[PDB]
Amino acid sequence: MGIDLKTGIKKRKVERKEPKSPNPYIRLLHNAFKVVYENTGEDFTKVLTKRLCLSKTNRPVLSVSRLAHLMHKREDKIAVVASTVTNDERLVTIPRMTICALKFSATARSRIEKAGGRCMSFDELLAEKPTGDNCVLLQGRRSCRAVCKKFGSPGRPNSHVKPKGEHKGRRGARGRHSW
Amino acid sequence: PTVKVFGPTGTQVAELPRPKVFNVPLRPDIINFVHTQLRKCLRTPYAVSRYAGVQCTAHSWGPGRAVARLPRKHGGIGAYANFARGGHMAHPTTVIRRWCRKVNLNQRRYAVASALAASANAALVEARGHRIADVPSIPLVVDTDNVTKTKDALAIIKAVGVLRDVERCKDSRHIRAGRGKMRNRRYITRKGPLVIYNTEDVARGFRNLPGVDLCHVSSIRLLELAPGSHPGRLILWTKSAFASLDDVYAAKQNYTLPRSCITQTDIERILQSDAVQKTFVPKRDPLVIERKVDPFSSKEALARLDPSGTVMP
Amino acid sequence: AKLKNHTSKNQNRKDHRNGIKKPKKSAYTSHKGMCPKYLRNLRRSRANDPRQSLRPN
Amino acid sequence: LNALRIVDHYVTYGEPTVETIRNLIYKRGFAKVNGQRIPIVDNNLIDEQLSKHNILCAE
Amino acid sequence: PTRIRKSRKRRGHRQMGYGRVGGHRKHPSGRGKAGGLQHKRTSFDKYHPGYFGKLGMRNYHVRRNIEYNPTINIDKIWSLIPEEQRDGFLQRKSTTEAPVVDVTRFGFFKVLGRGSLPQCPIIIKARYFSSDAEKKLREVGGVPLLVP
Amino acid sequence: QRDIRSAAERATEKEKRAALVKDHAVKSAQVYARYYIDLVESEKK
RNA sequence: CACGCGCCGCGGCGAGCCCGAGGGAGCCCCCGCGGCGGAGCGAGCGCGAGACGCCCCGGGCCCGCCAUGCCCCUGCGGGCG
Ligand SMILES: [K+]
Ligand SMILES: [Mg+2]
Ligand SMILES: [Mg+2]
Ligand SMILES: [Mg+2]
Ligand SMILES: [Mg+2]
Ligand SMILES: [Mg+2]
Ligand SMILES: [Mg+2]
Ligand code: NA
Repeated sequence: MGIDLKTGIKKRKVERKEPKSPNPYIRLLHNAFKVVYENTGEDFTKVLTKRLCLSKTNRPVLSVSRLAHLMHKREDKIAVVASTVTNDERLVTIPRMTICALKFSATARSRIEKAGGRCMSFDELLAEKPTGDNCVLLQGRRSCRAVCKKFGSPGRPNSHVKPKGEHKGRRGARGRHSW
Repeated sequence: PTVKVFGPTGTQVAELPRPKVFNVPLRPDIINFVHTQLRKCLRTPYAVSRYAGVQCTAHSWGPGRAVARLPRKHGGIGAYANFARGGHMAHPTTVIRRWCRKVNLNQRRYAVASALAASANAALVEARGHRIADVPSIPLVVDTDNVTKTKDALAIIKAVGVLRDVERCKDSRHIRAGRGKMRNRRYITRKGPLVIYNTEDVARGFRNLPGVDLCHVSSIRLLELAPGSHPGRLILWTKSAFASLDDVYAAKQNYTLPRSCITQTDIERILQSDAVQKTFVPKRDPLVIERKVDPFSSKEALARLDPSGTVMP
Repeated sequence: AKLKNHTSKNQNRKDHRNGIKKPKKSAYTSHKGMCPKYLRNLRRSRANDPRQSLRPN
Repeated sequence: LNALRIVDHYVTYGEPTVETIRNLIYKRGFAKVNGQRIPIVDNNLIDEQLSKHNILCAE
Repeated sequence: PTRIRKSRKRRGHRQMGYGRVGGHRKHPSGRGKAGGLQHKRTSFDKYHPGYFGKLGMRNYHVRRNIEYNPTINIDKIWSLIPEEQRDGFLQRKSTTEAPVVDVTRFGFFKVLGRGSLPQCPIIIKARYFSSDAEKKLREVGGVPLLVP
Repeated sequence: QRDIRSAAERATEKEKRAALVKDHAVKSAQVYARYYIDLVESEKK
């Protein structure tokens, strides 16, 4: 009692600590990597566990073409993704690479199996390289959602976003002096 | 991965390989979700009458007569309001409520496959209510040919060592508690084994055994694989049903069975291996914490702080 | 029936509740109102510098 | 000093003696370690936390 | 399901989360979108520019299948060829047995020029092309054609 | 903080550190008693 | 409670996705179009995107609308800026 605790102190913050998903595979993986980090203190494992706790809206997908373009100076390393890897038909040919992901499309899996690559699961990554030796951690673009592009106030002079519905008039939509 | 086949008297006679549907991952959450949706799709609608409570003539008296302002009938009886005797509901129930639910085809297929895979686990079959101490193998496959007399069906049931589960149900019939016993749901019995056949006549023999249910192999029902939403149910397969199930899934056009994954037991094996152990590094010893005591109380406590013993007190 | 016209009694306390927010660190380097001839020259000098030009090849 | 003068009517202050300082530390001394309040009962704690500044005991 | 809803956790509290001074009344601001230029002017100006007024010419009956015009970019062209034929054609950069693609048979009218092409000759038939689409095609050895 | 050394090494080093601390404590106590007395006497002089 | 709109969490699949109506005599099984997404801008005739990047912010370039300079074929059309 009788103490001042609101003068140089801010309110607490809330962060995720558990995956939140019913899928038992993700719970198992999160717990295993948390144990590994507890017993080694490595940064790769810490970031991996944090990523495994993220929500689906914060885990964008990654294409094979983007993966190829990102492995230009490091073809011998292992690409690690905490999301699904999809196919890119726009790319006629793909090189040989090693990728570890949560999921693969059937087409992406088959394309990687051809060309001599290897598709890896997080279970095998834990079995072989628990601390991520010779591994690169990658993610997609978090601002690519269509919902993200409509945040803000369309009618203000300094915003650069569009209104949400369909608008047919002219008042305030044809320059700074349309009002 | 082989499966033993038994004859009508309980002796092995043949052998079959394990169909790939039995390698699907076990997902209780998906089975629960699909069970809930499908079971809500079977209800019949109900609602009150649209004319209930509004067939009388009632109007409010105003203020100035020393009575509350609700509507009244000619003699002065209150009417219409939901807090008046005889009035209408505040929000009467209607039949335009959404009674059904939608489930994608892929998730329905996933749920049925996962329940089938659970049915071949033995541990799950025991965790669910089933007396399978005397059962030879799981899956249980029997070559029964055609059975049209209940006596022969009972003979087979005793031969394959599954009679205790039929007697479990035969002795459990009783009258249900509460309302419902007057709504055509008077009696309740426990759940027994499930028979899956194909191009064979076993229905007439098996129909009248309490607790037993029948299914054709080309149209398996999920509400029967997971009664009460609990997945592990004991199944008796005929030989033809097993052989055909081998490829009933190949007739689902452009469908791929979901990929197998690791389980809990397979994880600590990985975590206890040397390859993962080589990376472990011990953490320093923790801080030492003791209760605060007055050093001047005793000379030992004082010596803990000033070894020289030069402090007068 | 008259009510109050104006008060600023509680306003300074509300302002300080979450601190006084500073501007963004990109508002200091905007080109919002700079002289166009200066901006055009800066663009061309960068593009012709081999060590800092983003033109391909 | 100027800040102390501004808060004057909430505090009282002065110059302490060696005996006062020793009594305060011996009888009411606690350490801030990682945000916890740890009692001081022996010289090992002081040495472990303040050795880098040539401070090795209560004296 | 009603067991898990927020309203069931307000039993015993008298006003159910609507306040004492204000309360829950019927339509304290009006019905629908009324007031857009009057007491809701700030809301409409902040979030809905171009809501009031007219703009452009009017067509009394739009012909929906005349305005239909699907397009394909030059970087999606090779995905129309199946994989086996794909590797076969890519291996031999033949000039006499070049693949011929008719995008109208796949449901497209015009060809646009986003992306790039594999270095191999090809013949593409469409009803229209963009300026750059033709330029990129001819730099890889292909030729564009117009199909009925 | 992660330590690489074994338990016995930690125990022995801990004992050595404790002995060093005890000796330093005795020396410093004597020195500072002398210092306080001298301060008072010098001010009087 | 029904329908519509916004945002958040979870499941399945993923450049695709989808128990529409309906048909197979199987409430739960099999087959089953639109649509939405995939390219924008422009009153409109219409024209139409690659150059960089773990992620985020910002610069730099590219497309459409408006205005201009130079060159040229099939020309109030094309190209380059
Ligand atoms: K009545
Ligand atoms: Mg009634
Ligand atoms: Mg009762
Ligand atoms: Mg007022
Ligand atoms: Mg009350
Ligand atoms: Mg109000
Ligand atoms: Mg009220
Ligand atoms: Na960017």
